[PDB]
Amino acid sequence: AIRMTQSPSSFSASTGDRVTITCQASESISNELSWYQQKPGKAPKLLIYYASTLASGVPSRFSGSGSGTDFTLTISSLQPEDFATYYCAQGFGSSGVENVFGGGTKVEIKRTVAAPSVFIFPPSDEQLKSGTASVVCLLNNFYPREAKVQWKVDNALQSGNSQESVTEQDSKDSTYSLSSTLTLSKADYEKHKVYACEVTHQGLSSPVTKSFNR
Amino acid sequence: TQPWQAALLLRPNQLYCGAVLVHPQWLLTAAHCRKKVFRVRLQQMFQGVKSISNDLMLIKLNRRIRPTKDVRPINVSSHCPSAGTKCLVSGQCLNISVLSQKRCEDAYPRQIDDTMFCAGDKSGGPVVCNGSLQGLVSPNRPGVYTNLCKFTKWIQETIQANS
Amino acid sequence: EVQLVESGGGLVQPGGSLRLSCAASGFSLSSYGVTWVRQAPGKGLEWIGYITSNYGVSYYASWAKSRSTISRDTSKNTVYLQMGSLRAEDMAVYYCARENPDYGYAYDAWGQGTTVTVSSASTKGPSVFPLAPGGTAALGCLVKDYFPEPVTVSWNSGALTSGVHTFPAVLQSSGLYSLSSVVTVPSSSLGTQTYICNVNHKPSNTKVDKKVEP
Repeated sequence: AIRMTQSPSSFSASTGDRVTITCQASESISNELSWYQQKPGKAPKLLIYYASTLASGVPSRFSGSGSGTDFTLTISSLQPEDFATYYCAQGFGSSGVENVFGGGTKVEIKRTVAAPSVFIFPPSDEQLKSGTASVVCLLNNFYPREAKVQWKVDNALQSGNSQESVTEQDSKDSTYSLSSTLTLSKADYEKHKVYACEVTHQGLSSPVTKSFNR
Repeated sequence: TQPWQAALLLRPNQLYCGAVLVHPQWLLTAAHCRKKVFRVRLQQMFQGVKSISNDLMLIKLNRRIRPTKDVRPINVSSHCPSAGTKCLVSGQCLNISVLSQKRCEDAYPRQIDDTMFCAGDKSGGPVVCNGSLQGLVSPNRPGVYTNLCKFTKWIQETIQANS
Repeated sequence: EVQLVESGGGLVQPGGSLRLSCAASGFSLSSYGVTWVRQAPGKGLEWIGYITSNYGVSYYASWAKSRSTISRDTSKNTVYLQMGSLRAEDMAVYYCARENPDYGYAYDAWGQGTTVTVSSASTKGPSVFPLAPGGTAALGCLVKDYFPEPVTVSWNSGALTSGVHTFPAVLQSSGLYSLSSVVTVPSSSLGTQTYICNVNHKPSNTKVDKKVEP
């Protein structure tokens, strides 16, 4: 009945900082411990095995330590492409085990403030022939996460009609990007003419609006 | 050494199974040594008076032996052995090292579980690690041994009910 | 090359059965055991079990023993996972991975993952609409009305990689999903380089290629 636990669940540090994350076995497992990195949307990849030996191709800033019940994974200097979730796994025994993996530690990267490159995209003709209009505001390559986008058509506030969606920190500049989609009936799209998205990032002097009209 | 080692004999020098003196009137051995007729060689020559589970067997001796230097019991450890620990298997003594249980899982045709441990390098006999009994003897494959730490109570119980 | 190719993940209705294949190339199942691990959206790695290399003995997670079976066809060098009585809690990405005994059975080669959706709904393919364009120009594709997930978006058939952001899908009120995929390019290519978005919806075996141009 070996149980594995990781700590913390979430680890935020800044670029270049030293990162240390832990893993614990409910019973001794000697050095039969492995660490896996899982980048967003990808299979896990083996980083460390026998508690401390680096796998081929793993950057030397990674290292691992411990023997028995308490284990450590360490990133000597946090790089952007280290954004991932990290799992440990025991390979000591398989019987009476609920899970060989620990719960994982998500590493998040703190960077300098970056400014949202805002764009507006008007609906497609193909979509309008179907009877539904979709205007989309793109906020590219900014940081930190929160920032608000609000929609005003004919400078009237719209509500209960907007979907919003944000990526995860980019693997090389550690930024976010975001989509705001105003979806309307093509009737209401043609009735009105002014089309405006309200941005509110803590990187801008004051709200930038990108916008169009037919 | 090996003052705890004992031999189970069939009529009359048919040597067949080993056993380990765990208390001054008690032997431990493997289950497949369940003969309903045996004698004991510990030296002194005794008879079984009680035999017991499907993993190990306790044997109560007719006489309680006075702990000597040529005959003395060995304590059954409650600490399970950890991989890397070095032990000795006797019954002619060979040195062995506890391994991960997955080495035995990967190599054996049946399921391995907690009630065994995996060990190897270069029946009824003892596996002694830190000076205490930690296992019993169940090609170039690692050996599986009975993990006595998981049984420390079944023996205590079984002794109280036959004492 | 060591490679694990998975197959068999699709839309299964509740109470149905899943059968998954992990075809190993570049190594022999008599030398490497293979594990099955699953992952629900946004959650951790959940070990299901594994099958040893020599005699093909199966070990299971305690929660999985009553409903799961892991098996091996040594002639096809293929490992299988079978599961019955499927419920919502079984919706997941399912990976197989090879256990390397020299690394103390660490998981050193992973499959691509096959997605299992437990639903009673019907498969609907994606409708793709263009998001048509100082200094740098942004293009995109709105992918709507598809079920289930995932869709894979690429640009110019895997050529255009740098600068792409594909956003997380969002479940609409329809019970169908929507998302968008955007890219930034030099504005000097907008009237020269042809930009095509390629949407692959494997659950409906559908591929849509929409040219985006100004």
